[PDB]
Amino acid sequence: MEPLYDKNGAVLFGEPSDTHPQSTLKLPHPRGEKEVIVGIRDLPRKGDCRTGNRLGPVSGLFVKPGPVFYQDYSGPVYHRAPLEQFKQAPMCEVTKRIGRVTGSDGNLYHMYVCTDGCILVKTAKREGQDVLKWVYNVLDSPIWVTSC
Ligand SMILES: [Cl-]
Repeated sequence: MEPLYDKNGAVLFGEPSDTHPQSTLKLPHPRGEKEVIVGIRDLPRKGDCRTGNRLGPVSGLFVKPGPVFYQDYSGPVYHRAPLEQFKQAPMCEVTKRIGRVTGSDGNLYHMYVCTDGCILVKTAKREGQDVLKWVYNVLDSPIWVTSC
């Protein structure tokens, strides 16, 4: 199973791994002043990092299936997409491009929200060429997609 990380950046089980250098998640980075849910129409911006915004503090963008988006989050999170909980699927009609996420396989993925509310990833380059949807979330925890 892909590990979770606490807001001090320590692995809560298993062994820790680094993010792909080209991921939109840049570590180390603070987070977890507050858990702040946001709507997809109110996804945060880069310049919210220091000030926060109207809705509260901002460490970046987090997402889990539902879809549920957060601009900050205090509990355990994934730093890489837990691919054991994804399944192969055709490209969807995408509604939003949300960042570049490291897969639990070490590869870079483009991450999208689909019209059907699914979170989908597509491999960024190389032999890979894979499209997968996030279908299970047994630890009910988001991916940290981007850090501000
Ligand atoms: Cl997993």
